Amino acid sequence: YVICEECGKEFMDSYLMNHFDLPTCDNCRDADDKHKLITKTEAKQEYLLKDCDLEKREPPLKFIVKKNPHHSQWGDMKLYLKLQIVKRSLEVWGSQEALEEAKEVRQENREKMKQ
Amino acid sequence: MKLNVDGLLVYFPYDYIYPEQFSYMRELKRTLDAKGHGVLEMPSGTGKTVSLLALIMAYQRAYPLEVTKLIYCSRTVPEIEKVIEELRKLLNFYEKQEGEKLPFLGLALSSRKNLCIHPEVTPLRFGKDVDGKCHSLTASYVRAQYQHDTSLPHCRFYEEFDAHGREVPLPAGIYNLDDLKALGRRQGWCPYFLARYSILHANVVVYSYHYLLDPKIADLVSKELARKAVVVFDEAHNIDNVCIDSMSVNLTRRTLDRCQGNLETLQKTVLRAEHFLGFLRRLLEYVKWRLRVQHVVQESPPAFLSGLAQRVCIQRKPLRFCAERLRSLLHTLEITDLADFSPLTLLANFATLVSTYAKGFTIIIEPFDDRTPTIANPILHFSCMDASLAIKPVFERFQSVIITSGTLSPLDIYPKILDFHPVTMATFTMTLARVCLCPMIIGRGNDQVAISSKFETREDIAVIRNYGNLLLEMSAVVPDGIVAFFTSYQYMESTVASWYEQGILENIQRNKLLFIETQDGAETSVALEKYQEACENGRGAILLSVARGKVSEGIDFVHHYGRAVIMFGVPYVYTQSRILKARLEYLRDQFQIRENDFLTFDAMRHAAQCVGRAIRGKTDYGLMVFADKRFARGDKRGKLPRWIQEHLTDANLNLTVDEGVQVAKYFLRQMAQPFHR
Ligand code: SF4
Ligand SMILES: [Zn+2]
Repeated sequence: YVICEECGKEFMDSYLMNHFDLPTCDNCRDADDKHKLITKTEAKQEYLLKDCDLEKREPPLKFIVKKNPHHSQWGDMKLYLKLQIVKRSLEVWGSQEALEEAKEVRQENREKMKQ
Repeated sequence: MKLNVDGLLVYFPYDYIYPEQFSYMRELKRTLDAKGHGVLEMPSGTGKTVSLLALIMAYQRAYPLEVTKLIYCSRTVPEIEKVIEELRKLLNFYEKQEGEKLPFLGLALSSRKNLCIHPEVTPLRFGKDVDGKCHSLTASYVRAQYQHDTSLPHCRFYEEFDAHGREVPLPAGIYNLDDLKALGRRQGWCPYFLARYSILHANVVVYSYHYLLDPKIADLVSKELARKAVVVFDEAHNIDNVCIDSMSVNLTRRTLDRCQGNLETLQKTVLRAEHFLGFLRRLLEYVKWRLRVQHVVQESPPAFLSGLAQRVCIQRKPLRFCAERLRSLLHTLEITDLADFSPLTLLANFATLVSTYAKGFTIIIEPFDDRTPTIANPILHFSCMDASLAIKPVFERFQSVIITSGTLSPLDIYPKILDFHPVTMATFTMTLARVCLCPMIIGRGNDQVAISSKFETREDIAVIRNYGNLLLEMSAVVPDGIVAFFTSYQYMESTVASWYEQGILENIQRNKLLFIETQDGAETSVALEKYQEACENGRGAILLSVARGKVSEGIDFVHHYGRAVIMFGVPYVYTQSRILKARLEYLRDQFQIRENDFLTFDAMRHAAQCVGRAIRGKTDYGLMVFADKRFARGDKRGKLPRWIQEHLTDANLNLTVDEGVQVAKYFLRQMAQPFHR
């Protein structure tokens, strides 16, 4: 049995636990906003996270291979839990202010390189 | 000789042991000591069996209690006979180097047609009727009526085996299938029955994959033989495909016509229990509803049984009784023969499958036919979608299941394609005094235009000219045998048509003979027969076939045969019929398998399997080419087996046709010099 961190009711199996090892029942699964899933490239661009940080830093971050809602052109996109990505980014960069400074200096360097 | 592994001594018939063999023995000993499953990959078709058998015998001698039964399931009968003769040679070597016999028994298992002595059933070519005729000749009722000694023609091998062959065992002396047949005919016994009696008191036994993957026969052939046993599936690169096909059935007009024809005869025999007499009468009309319905596809694995309880309102419980009905209702009816009765049997199996197994399956109906799509053909096929179902029973019944073949490059996809717990992750690359293979990937042609076999560029005139141009100079540099594989027959027939239309195919004809493999088995056999003699002399020949064909793996290109293997584009399975996409969707949300990766894995597996058949033996050598720029990408190169990766230098990955010819000329020129063993 797994105790949910939101409601406290014990549950055996849940989607969040099965797919991301998150101790949260499907009743408390706030997949709309709190548990929103984002693509790997979007997370890497927003949080400046590398592949190794998403695959080799303990604990490893799981993902769901879901076909894109658009055409069958090339879907099968990987989706990660937003909370886990945010936690990993905070651990790697220390604080959100550090991440903001990093992205600001990255865009400044991009402008410098283009000029 | 006596190889000294860290805790054992193993006798080997060959004095010289390659480092690959020693490393393989080390890995196998580690896996056996780990008491777990594993996966192996070796590039040698020959020399693996002798080492495997030697280490198995050494482990049995060292630990008789740990290992008791060994299974060496293979793909075909030639593999069975060659492993049997290799085991016989190993036993002779052990006898001559030791001096005393051991109580080891080794027998080979096959079908009833393969192991039979009656001359009245051998000439016929009905594999589905030999078992029925054998059952009719001898069965429980035959044994019961033999007490009165009724005067009627019937098999008598069992009538003597049950009184003579059930007492004397065979503690020593490994017997081949022909040896078993000879013993049966000299003792008046059936080889199949004596094998069934002697499997319990035996050391090793070999048979095909179908005796373990098929649940209807695996339990009968292996129920309580040994809880702790070692099983190995040599040359099982396509284990997932056969596992899927094990629970795959098809229905057509012929099957339903045969069933409706034979139900009248069944009723006539019956009128000469009642819970099933009327049960099957209305089952045929339910599936004939889709016959009158003109629809593209219907998918409802859970609702198929739910919809069955609507038109006729039948409970799901009686469906499970169909499997046990076969041994109860049929034997009392005394069916004369299985002729005109096989389609009826699979319907009961089909009913049991849908009733019980519906978690990872999907029902697909497709009214499409080759060149006559829409005339009349509602085809119902209960295609399987998960390969774990055919492999679950053997994993929990065994301790050291080992999967090995010549092409197992991705070791991370097999543990997730089917539920598996590998602890080995072992790959081996053969080495000799010289590089026996020269793999290379040809990108753009002499006109600096890519020759990729893209779907949108199949009809392009520029690419098809280069394919003929590539084969032109290639036919004049590598002699006595070139094997070319195409993506499909439809692409194959259009390829030669363009070459024939231009004045290019005739140039190839004067250099080498062009032989085309067709779907007909008889026409393929004679084409292969003339190909073998054409390469035997200096005339030379070209073998054109398809990567996903029965000839790709049905034959082995030994040295001096097929010195060059050509892959015209990456062989991708057709996405039509709405069967592969169903498997892709299932693996998408269950095993998190990338759709592109699985197609790439399937494409490279078949491509690497067929191209790897040109190297059989240490002295054998061959040329390997790839006529597609898509192979040059890293995502597909990594899908090649490790024994080919190191020989695929990065210098030749996008070289043109002219550059590829120069590499081939240099390689073949220096590979003909004498060497040392
Ligand atoms: S019992 Fe054996 S010998 Fe007799 S028909 Fe059957 S397979 Fe042949
Ligand atoms: Zn909760």
